[PDB]
Amino acid sequence: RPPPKRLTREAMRNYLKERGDQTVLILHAKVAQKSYGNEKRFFCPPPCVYLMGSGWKKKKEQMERDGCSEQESQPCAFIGIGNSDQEMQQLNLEGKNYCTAKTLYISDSDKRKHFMLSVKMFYGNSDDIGVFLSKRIKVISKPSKKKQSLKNADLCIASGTKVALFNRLRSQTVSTRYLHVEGGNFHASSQQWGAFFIHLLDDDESEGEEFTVRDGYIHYGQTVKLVCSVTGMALPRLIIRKVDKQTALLDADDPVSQLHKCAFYLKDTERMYLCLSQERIIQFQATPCPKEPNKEMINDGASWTIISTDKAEYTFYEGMGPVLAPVTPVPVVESLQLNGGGDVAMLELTGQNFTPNLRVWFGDVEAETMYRCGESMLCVVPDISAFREGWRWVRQPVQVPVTLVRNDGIIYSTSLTFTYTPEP
Amino acid sequence: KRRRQHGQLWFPEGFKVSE
Amino acid sequence: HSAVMERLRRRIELCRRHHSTCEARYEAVSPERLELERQHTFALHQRCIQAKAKR
Amino acid sequence: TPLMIASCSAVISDFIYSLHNQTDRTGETALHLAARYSRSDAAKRLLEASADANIQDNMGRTPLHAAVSADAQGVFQILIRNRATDLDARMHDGTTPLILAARLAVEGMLEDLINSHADVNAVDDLGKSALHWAAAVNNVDAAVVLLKNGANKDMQNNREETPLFLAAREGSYETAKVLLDHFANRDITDHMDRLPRDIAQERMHHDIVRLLDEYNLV
DNA sequence: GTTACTGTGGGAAAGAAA
DNA sequence: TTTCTTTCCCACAGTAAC
Repeated sequence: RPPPKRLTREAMRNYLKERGDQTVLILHAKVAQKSYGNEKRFFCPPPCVYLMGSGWKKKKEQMERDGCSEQESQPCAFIGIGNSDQEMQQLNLEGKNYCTAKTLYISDSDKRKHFMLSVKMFYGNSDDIGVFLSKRIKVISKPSKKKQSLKNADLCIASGTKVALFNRLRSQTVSTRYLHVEGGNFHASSQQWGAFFIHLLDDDESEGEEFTVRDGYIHYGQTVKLVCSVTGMALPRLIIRKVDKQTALLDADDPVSQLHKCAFYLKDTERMYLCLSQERIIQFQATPCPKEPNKEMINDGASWTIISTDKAEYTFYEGMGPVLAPVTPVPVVESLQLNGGGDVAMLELTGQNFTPNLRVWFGDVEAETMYRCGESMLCVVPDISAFREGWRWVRQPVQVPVTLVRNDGIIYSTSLTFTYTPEP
Repeated sequence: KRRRQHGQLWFPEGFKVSE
Repeated sequence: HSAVMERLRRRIELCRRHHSTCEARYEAVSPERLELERQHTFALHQRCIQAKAKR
Repeated sequence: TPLMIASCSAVISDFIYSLHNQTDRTGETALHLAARYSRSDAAKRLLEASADANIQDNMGRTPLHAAVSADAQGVFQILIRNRATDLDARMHDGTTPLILAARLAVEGMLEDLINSHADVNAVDDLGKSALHWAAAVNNVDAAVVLLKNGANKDMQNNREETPLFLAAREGSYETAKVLLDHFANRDITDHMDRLPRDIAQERMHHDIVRLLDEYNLV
């Protein structure tokens, strides 16, 4: 078997030009309902696993160009619950660019306070890809429909985070429809679900775009605005209200908690409400207000359930052709600080899953690296002469791209870019 | 309160209602 | 400068020695880990191809 | 800039006879730079001329933070020797000076800060105390000092990871030893109910595992 | 139609934390 | 006793296969 190769100098330049990064991705609700006995309360919304990136295709072509069927180059993958002794349900990624596990569930046997979705992955010809995980997920025995104190967060949605809202008709898992967007409007496809920003707007808010949001958690009554975390299109000013027994209340200052059925009040008009007509999202009114001037009974299909979704992400590249070892784990870089400067210019990185078999690349230049720990690394900023055969001191600001490169070739595109600034 | 998130509005049915 | 330079030489050396020990300790277990991983990949690829036949 | 070009590269006493100006890119003050480029002399005059020694750059780091990250023993002493200087300053990510001193493996800088009475149990925006990083970086020397000077040996970061855990994960035999010597609890499951012996058995660090099974028990 | 089932949601029951 | 959180229970109501 061809021994691993050090990503050659020329190899980098090639990537920097193309940059067809193969990137996995995952989306899931930060919380999950634990099923007791032999029950089975699936994960809603269903954990999706997109496979964005142009490199994904370039891999298909490269694989077949060496003898691979439409089946031997088709990326396969399973999904499971951390270190649980259950079976990793498979995924059907044929033709599709994603895939949701509409049947993932956790039993009460797993006495874990937390856990995280495990996604085994490999190509058609058993070519190992790696194991991609998702952020942690808290286990709840039941959504505290009772009051919520702003002391125990994590269960309280905050202005800015992402969330998901679905609908359950007549108590049937086959009906469940999630709030989605496509074509330019807000659907309700029970096949797809999307994360929607939930900014908090002060009662004295204007019309729409170019507005201002303010930090803080969200309690029923506040004028919140839901923006599509992808397309961008959002629904006009809305006011969330705590609901129960098909009745949308107007007097509820309680803080919105995870898994809490609630109705959304449109703009400052008379009544109306956001409801799902078993097809798409259309306007309504919910005029019945006989009970109390503060208890406006609302027609079903408008009592969406709240949930805060997260998002895991991993991007890499086969900078030096296939590799005997998996591209997992994936080194992520969150912080990049400069230590000192000049003759001793050094860089300290901090992220996750860092490995001792890594090296940082300043553009097309490989700089010495020191492995601190799983989330810290020290490299040496190469002299500017390594980018300007003519100078010995920064004559002009030169911005080179940063990137992590393993020893077998696999390169992990960061996003950060170190820039050489003239020493004052 | 110092930040600012832009977007793209979209109204289903009965938009003039808000007046 | 020769007094402080020494402080620098010693620091970088220690950092480099650390990396050397970690990388070597990682590569040493590489086989044990890599083989055990592929062993799991096999068990699944078997069900992935077998679940394709029942289609 | 004028007072920043002669304090980073009687060039400080003649101009001062601008002070706390932050650049657009680094957003650091003359003091920061004078601390990063380890310009002891310049840094001193900057403080004498009454200059805020706790201003934060574009990343939340103070002149002291740069003193450690740049291992500027000189400027360092000058800062920790100043009453005003905040020793428990925190970057935007919760990174404290004491922590950086145990990360970039610097000479003594840690105990110096600890002696100047700096919160030893300070935690970053992740929960990792200074003793934690000392375990992940297998910095025994620093680990011992942080311990002798009272430090929550069983403190848990946000992920409920104990100092011993990170030592077991990273495979820090030397530090794992020390921690265990000081009767550190080894049965502290993280947020995922995993003992330091498990993560170690996973990384296949047989050494650490051997300790967690026979070293200083009962 | 008939049977055998099954996620779901609301409520009763048992602990465990005030 | 109060106040929740954790476990059990059970019945709508669609699915699937005859």
